[PDB]
Amino acid sequence: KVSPPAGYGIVGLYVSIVLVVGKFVRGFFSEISHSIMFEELPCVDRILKLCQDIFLVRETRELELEEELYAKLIFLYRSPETMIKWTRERE
Amino acid sequence: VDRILKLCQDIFLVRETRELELEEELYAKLIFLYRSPETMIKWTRERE
Amino acid sequence: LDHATVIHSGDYFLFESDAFQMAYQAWVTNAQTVLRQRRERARQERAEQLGRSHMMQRVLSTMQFLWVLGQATVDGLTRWLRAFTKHHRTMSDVLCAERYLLTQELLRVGEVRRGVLDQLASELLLDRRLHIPELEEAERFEAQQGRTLRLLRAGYQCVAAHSELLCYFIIILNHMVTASAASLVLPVLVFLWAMLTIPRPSKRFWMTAIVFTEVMVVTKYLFQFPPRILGLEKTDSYIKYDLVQLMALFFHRSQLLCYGLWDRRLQSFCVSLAQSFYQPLQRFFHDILHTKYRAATDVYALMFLADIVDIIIIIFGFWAFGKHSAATDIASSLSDDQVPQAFLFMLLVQFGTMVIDRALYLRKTVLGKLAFQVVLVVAIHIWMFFILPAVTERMFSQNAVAQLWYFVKCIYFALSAYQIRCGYPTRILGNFLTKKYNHLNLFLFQGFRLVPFLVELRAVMDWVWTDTTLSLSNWMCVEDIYANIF
Amino acid sequence: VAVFRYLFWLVLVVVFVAGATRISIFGLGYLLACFYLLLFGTTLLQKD
Amino acid sequence: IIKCSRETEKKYPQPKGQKKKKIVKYGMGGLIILFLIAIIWFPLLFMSLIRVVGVVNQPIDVTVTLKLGGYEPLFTMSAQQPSIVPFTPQAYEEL
Ligand SMILES: CCCCCCCCCCCCCCCCC[C@@H](O)O[C@H](CO[C@H](O)CCCCCCCCCCCCCCC)COP(=O)(O)OCC[N+](C)(C)C
Repeated sequence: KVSPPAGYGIVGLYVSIVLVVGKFVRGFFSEISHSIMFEELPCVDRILKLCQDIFLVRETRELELEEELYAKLIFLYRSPETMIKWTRERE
Repeated sequence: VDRILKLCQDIFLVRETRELELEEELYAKLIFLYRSPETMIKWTRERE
Repeated sequence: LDHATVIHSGDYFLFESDAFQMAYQAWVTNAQTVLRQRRERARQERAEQLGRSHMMQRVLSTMQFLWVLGQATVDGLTRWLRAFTKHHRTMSDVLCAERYLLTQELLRVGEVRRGVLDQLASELLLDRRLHIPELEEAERFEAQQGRTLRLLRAGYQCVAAHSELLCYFIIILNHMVTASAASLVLPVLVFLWAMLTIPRPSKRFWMTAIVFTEVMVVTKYLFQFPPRILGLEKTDSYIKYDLVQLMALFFHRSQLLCYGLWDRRLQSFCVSLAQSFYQPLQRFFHDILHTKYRAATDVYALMFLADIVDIIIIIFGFWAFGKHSAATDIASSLSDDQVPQAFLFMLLVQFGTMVIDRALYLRKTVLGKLAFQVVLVVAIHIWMFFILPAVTERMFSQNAVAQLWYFVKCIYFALSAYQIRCGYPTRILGNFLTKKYNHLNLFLFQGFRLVPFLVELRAVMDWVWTDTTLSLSNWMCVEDIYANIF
Repeated sequence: VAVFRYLFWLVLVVVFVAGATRISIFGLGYLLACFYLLLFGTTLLQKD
Repeated sequence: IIKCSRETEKKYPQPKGQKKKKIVKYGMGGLIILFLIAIIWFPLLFMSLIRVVGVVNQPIDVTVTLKLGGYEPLFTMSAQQPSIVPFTPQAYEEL
């Protein structure tokens, strides 16, 4: 009997598909527990206002305010203690 | 990380015992423990 | 009502709280330092209770090192055995104390039980009282000596401790190696009757099984001495170990005994009530069997690991079906397809088995337990245990690997039933076998932890089946938290 | 002391195996007698 | 994202004590399990049941030539449709 000349090295197919499965599954969580220091803010509200403020000065195109506000936001990032200092919700 | 173990199995414990506020309470505590490295190290300093 | 209000509402100041080791060092350091440590230890405790020449020296030391290491290994194994000895001792020592009271009865023939008890509030594990000289010199001496006698004693108490395991071993082996009609039918029924009630699983049943054994052996005797061939009893070795099974069972009765255990309308309504007290009462016995509160320790993890091992056993049994019982290259598997439906059915069944076992673990409802036992028994009996299984050329020649799988499932099922006896899944704590945390334990668990696909299956099942406020993110992060923590 | 009691078990078992080692009617009689004593063995020793 | 969560909780705060709702776990778990199990056995089921299928090819022509030396085919015969008799089961049994 003859069959059309699919079904070659199927174990390959198996191994690569399952390792692709591994890639996605580890992708969902690989080090996401590391990405646990950014989701605790009670209100990122002031961060919003300042970031749109840097955008504002962007169109109004003032010189030092730009890098000034970028450095402030960067410092806000540096300290978690600072991410939480005033972000504690209004009493 | 011993105390972290005991508290995490404690959240599991309250899970089977299925009490209401203790669950989210202990999840929030563990989350706060994560937030501060200063706090990861406050009492985790080994027993003298 | 703040479901996530607490996640960001946390305060901080309130938040803050108010043996082989010689083998290790010798593999690391010069073992000469290790023996110097061992004897200087000997020195310290004994105080407590009160370079060609160098080349031959290292070689002689090496010979001594080998002797010392062997001695250390036996001591460590002995320590493990000793651990078993303490649990058995609980019984041994309580029995010795009561025996001494009996000794007093022999010396003083009188009758007061409570008075002799008084020399020894009515229920205590510990009973500190007067102490009789012979007992103390006896254990002190026994403790003082040992080179291999420790092993002998350990054998004595372990065998006493096991009590019923060997009967299981013999029953499974005899039928698996030789399976006549009775030899194969009897085990399933004996397991089911046995795995029922903890105080006394079989009121009179053990005797029924043993009596069957004597009559069948007698039958064999006359058999050596036609229609007889029709019966599923065949010429073979005169006997292998049935006498040993019978002696072991007799010892079982002796131990139970030594410990102490047992072993107008008027007439029409009376007859109906009697019938109710036989069969409906038996149904009530099943109900009390299924009633709440019997207490035994719970170890889910041993079941889960045993199950995965069972899958390992099954998967191992794949190439043997082919013309290659040696786990050869995959190409043969590609080019053989020697009736592969059985592999898929078995694997599907075992995965379903794992799913249901976890489901029972989380919800602890009896129907799952019964489903487990019934499905396993029917599967084993229908799938195997007659001429059709010998469809593969596995009559008895290599017909042990499937049997190997058979006993492993059998032990698992029995321990599963024991777990049913304990129940109590709600109360949990880490597996003490895992909680011994040994570097070997650590390696085994991590290897379990490196296999593909584990994370999603465990996370998804627990997530659906855990019944509290929980997001997928928080719980899955918790498994990650467990990974770093361990 | 082990010889005394443990040998009692030993003698009963060995006589049984001696009866069963060779094929004979005499042996079957010994094995059946062994079971008969065996069931009351604890009682027989207990009794006078 | 974090503001979105805050906004939702402000206007959609789950009542305390619900703990969870069963149906949504049914849904999410079912979808996850079906997707993963299906992918796990997709090659397995495909090779088990579906897996190239043998198609019988039967010679539609047979040609035989008897030739001596290099002179000329002394004989040459070709049979194609009616002289190619497929085996009947009875003939197979006889063989
Ligand atoms: C054959 C093909 C089959 C499909 C194959 C593809 C499968 C794709 C799977 C896509 C999954 C999408 C999941 C969407 C989940 C929405 C959950 C939402 O409804 O709940 C909210 C929670 O979800 C959050 O809003 C989403 C948080 C995401 C945080 C992590 C971000 C991850 C990094 C960026 C995404 C990267 C994705 C990479 C992979 C694509 C709040 O819940 P709550 O109000 O209490 O309950 C109210 C009742 N509900 C749930 C019915 C509405």
